[PDB]
Amino acid sequence: QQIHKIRITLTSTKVKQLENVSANIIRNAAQYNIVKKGPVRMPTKVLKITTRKTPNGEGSKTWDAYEMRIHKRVIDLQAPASTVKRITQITIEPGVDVEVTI
Amino acid sequence: IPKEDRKKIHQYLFQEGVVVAKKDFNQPKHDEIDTRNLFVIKALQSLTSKGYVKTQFSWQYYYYTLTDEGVEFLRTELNIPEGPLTRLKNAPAE
Amino acid sequence: AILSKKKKLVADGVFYAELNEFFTRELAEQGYAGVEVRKTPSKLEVIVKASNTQGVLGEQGRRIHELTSLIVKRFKLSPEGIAIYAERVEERGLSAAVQAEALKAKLLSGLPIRRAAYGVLRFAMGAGAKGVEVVISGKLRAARAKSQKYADGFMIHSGQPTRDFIDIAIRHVLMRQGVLGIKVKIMKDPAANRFGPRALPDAVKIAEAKDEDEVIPAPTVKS
Amino acid sequence: GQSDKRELEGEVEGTEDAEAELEAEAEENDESYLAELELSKQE
Amino acid sequence: GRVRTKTVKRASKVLIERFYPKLTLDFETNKRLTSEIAVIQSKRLRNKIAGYTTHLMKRIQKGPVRGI
RNA sequence: GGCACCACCAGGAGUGGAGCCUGCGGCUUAAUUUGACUCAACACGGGGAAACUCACCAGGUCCAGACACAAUAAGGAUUGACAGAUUGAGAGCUCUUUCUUGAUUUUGUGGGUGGUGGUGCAUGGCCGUUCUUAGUUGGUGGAGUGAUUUGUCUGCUUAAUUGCGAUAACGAACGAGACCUUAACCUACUAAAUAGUGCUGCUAGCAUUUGCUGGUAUAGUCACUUCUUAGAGGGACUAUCGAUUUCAAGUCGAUGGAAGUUUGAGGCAAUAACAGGUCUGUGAUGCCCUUAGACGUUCUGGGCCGCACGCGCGCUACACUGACGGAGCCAGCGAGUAUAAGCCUUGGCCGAGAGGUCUGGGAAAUCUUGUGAAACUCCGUCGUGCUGGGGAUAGAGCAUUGUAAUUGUUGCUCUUCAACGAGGAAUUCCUAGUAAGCGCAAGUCAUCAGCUUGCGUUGAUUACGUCCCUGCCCUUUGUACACACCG
Ligand SMILES: [Mg+2]
Ligand SMILES: [Mg+2]
Ligand SMILES: [Mg+2]
Ligand SMILES: [Mg+2]
Ligand SMILES: [Mg+2]
Ligand SMILES: [Mg+2]
Ligand SMILES: [Mg+2]
Ligand SMILES: [Mg+2]
Ligand SMILES: [Mg+2]
Ligand SMILES: [Mg+2]
Ligand SMILES: [Mg+2]
Ligand SMILES: [Mg+2]
Ligand SMILES: [Mg+2]
Ligand SMILES: [Mg+2]
Ligand SMILES: [Mg+2]
Ligand SMILES: [Mg+2]
Ligand SMILES: [Mg+2]
Ligand SMILES: [Mg+2]
Ligand SMILES: [Mg+2]
Ligand SMILES: [Mg+2]
Ligand SMILES: [Mg+2]
Ligand SMILES: [Mg+2]
Ligand SMILES: [Mg+2]
Ligand SMILES: [Mg+2]
Ligand SMILES: [Mg+2]
Ligand SMILES: [Mg+2]
Ligand SMILES: [Mg+2]
Ligand SMILES: [Mg+2]
Ligand SMILES: [Mg+2]
Ligand SMILES: [Mg+2]
Ligand SMILES: [Mg+2]
Ligand SMILES: [Mg+2]
Ligand SMILES: [Mg+2]
Ligand SMILES: [Mg+2]
Ligand SMILES: [Mg+2]
Ligand SMILES: [Mg+2]
Ligand SMILES: [Mg+2]
Ligand SMILES: [Mg+2]
Ligand SMILES: [Mg+2]
Ligand SMILES: [Mg+2]
Ligand SMILES: [Mg+2]
Ligand SMILES: [Mg+2]
Ligand SMILES: [Mg+2]
Ligand SMILES: [Mg+2]
Ligand SMILES: [Mg+2]
Ligand SMILES: [Mg+2]
Repeated sequence: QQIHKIRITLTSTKVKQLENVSANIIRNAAQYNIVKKGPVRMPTKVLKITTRKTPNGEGSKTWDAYEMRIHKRVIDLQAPASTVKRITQITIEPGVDVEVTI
Repeated sequence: IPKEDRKKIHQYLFQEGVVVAKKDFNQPKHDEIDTRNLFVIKALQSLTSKGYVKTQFSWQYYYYTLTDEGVEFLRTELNIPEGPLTRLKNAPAE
Repeated sequence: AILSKKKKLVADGVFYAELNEFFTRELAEQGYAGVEVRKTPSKLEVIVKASNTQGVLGEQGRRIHELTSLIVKRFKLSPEGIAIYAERVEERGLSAAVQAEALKAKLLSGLPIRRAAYGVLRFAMGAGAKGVEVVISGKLRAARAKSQKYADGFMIHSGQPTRDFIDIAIRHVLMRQGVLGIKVKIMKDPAANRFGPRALPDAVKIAEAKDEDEVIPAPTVKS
Repeated sequence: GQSDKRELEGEVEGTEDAEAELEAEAEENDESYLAELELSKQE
Repeated sequence: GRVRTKTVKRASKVLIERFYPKLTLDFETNKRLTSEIAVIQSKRLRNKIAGYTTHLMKRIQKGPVRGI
């Protein structure tokens, strides 16, 4: 249990914090001589819901089209498990959730 | 309500003096008072009916909180020592 | 348990939507503005913004302690896994939620509408809002219902900037004869925005002429 | 306020309400035994 | 149609009255100049302003223009 | 005067004619719950109802009537109940029957509470419409005693009150435009074993020339980012050149360009207003009604589908530019689960099919999935025939879902094979990847899509104009209207 090929999966609704956390981890993976792969832009998923505007059933048939964009990024690191987890606390952001899988 | 099942409803609304109950009358177990869920709603409907708990309803859920006047009521009726948890003066944070 | 990415981000949103309305119903009298859910390792930080942080944190913080317990028992959370903080809103005049809740507490006291409406028009502008418009609709002693708009200053209506520089709050007011609906639209000044754009899209700021110097024929200044 | 009055005394009365509250509110900011044990002591 | 609006027509002619010596008859040069002269919120408006400024500059060399 | 394919011209596809699907009226009904009636009611209430949904009908239970009292009450106020009768029912619902529990509770008073009960003509919110048309507003100045007016306009131009220009106006604000999302370009950056490729290991088939097609490859511990994904940017601004024009706003042609119709498409969208629609979305609501033989809620069964009829949104077709039968074989938008109450399901094996069964993958750029879709194309049979067009109606049989399929949920097999031979008066939608075909996914969803919301495949004819019809806007005008012609 030392240096491992470690995956960090980043998902969020907003891209600004996602790229800040993504860039901040890459920055910290640069000055620390740790070989890295990423970030990998996964195809963004558009969660779309189309309802009727009318609470009743009167009027012109008009529809809303709501959206919820989900952006997912995965970064591969070659470092011991203690190092990667403390990097996560360095780049903790309320919007972006992090899952780490070996 | 049987007196014994009524009792468990009273030592949950005291010691954690707040109670949450989902609005389904036929639920076998409210997952926190080992009695019928309907009993919890109607037992606490009397307590809020007699000014011992505030009741709030939001998204098909009951939020029961114990009044300061209600601590005294369970002080005597339960025959408990004169010594719940949300009143333990844990103090907030700044 | 195992929940998909699509179904997990939606669940966080649904949890926020239900939690936000819970505070609006419970802390209506304290000018509740909004809630911020700051997830963190080993803790669930929740920041509530209210006009009065004494009603939430009263009698040795009994209510906030007894209010966080209602959330652990409803969302099956560990008792240590959540922490709630009450924070005062810095600029109460710029929050339409506070202004709408404040107006309702005045309308329910029998205060006249004109006196109540102008109390939020001047309070919003006094805080520095670029514009504000208040619409109150319902029935007042008269059988027929009516609506009245009270504008002031500058207001934008169309396009994206209304989503950036305008916040809105609608509440229903329970009167003895029916329901009163109030809408408080407040446009904040874009120069003070700290996260989004700091000006309107069509605002063009031309610099000043730096010219009108005197030119000398052809020397060389050495160094 | 369907009169020339009570809106006169709605603005001057309304505006002095805010002026009293902006200063008051701008001052408000500038100066800013257990139980389960008793159920187990039956030994 | 391609009728420019007033937010681009009046803002472009203020530039000529203020920075005529630095302007030119080339859109590409004008486009870069107006990014350091004016604070334009959107890229699309920046090219639109410089594209009409170029038209006015191209028109000034043929005679006097109204509004400048 | 002006604008507009919810107007017309030139046209395209049609609808109205047939069968069927579905909605509305009517009739019928035990009930066939109900809202909506020009645009802006009638595949609309996300309303594709077997139960539930459900509000309707015929019946049967429960209080889940809190709380202050008063009465009753331990010598028991009351709750549950085997067996038989009763009941549709193994509802102690009720009746014979004596057992059990024990002040929770039974009766009256007030007071509640719950209602898909009434009132959308008492209301909030939301939505539709006038209208996405281009309109609306104040400061100073001018006119008027005033309410008011000019600014906000003859003309040209624009999609546009948007601009040029004329100008007792000048300079502005909302709306428009800007803005935001999406689609099209980047061999220029940033990377990608959940994307792809060339090489390279290893490996197959065919001619042997070293070539051509593959498989394999999560250690070849390779190389690269063109194709794929998405973040930071760049790129179009009518750019340059010709014409016309008040030489102005602009417009039309070329050239370059990925893009020159606002680059294509949308989202948002002003000042007021309507008795527009919803209290059948709300633990949103005022009032009225009801509240224990309920109008609450629940259980059983039926109905919302009911059929001499009129109307609307649609789907199949009337054939040969076609039907079948083989063969070729290409998308995009998307969705997907756990001790559940069961998701997407490949692969193998059965079965003519429908479908069944055993394993495995996938909480997903990884697997379903390249969703190998349909039109389409090739080769054949058919040969103008109510024919191999069309597939209603119906008989017999086989499976799936579901407690439950009868009034056939749906699917499959054989058989029956009806009107319809291009549709009167009328009338709808539409200008470029558009119309039209053609399918696929998502929503409803245990099952059922002839429906919507999107997506992609093939892909045109004809204007790029006008006010002739129709609708709306503006100006002038009349007015005995201002609750504003529903006067
Ligand atoms: Mg604007
Ligand atoms: Mg706009
Ligand atoms: Mg028509
Ligand atoms: Mg025609
Ligand atoms: Mg025709
Ligand atoms: Mg047809
Ligand atoms: Mg039913
Ligand atoms: Mg029923
Ligand atoms: Mg019925
Ligand atoms: Mg009912
Ligand atoms: Mg109405
Ligand atoms: Mg209304
Ligand atoms: Mg004036
Ligand atoms: Mg004046
Ligand atoms: Mg005067
Ligand atoms: Mg005027
Ligand atoms: Mg204008
Ligand atoms: Mg504007
Ligand atoms: Mg690999
Ligand atoms: Mg190879
Ligand atoms: Mg556009
Ligand atoms: Mg009406
Ligand atoms: Mg009502
Ligand atoms: Mg209702
Ligand atoms: Mg409603
Ligand atoms: Mg009601
Ligand atoms: Mg209701
Ligand atoms: Mg309904
Ligand atoms: Mg009943
Ligand atoms: Mg029906
Ligand atoms: Mg029938
Ligand atoms: Mg029937
Ligand atoms: Mg339709
Ligand atoms: Mg229709
Ligand atoms: Mg064939
Ligand atoms: Mg064929
Ligand atoms: Mg796939
Ligand atoms: Mg035949
Ligand atoms: Mg046939
Ligand atoms: Mg048949
Ligand atoms: Mg017509
Ligand atoms: Mg059905
Ligand atoms: Mg479906
Ligand atoms: Mg439908
Ligand atoms: Mg006309
Ligand atoms: Mg007149």
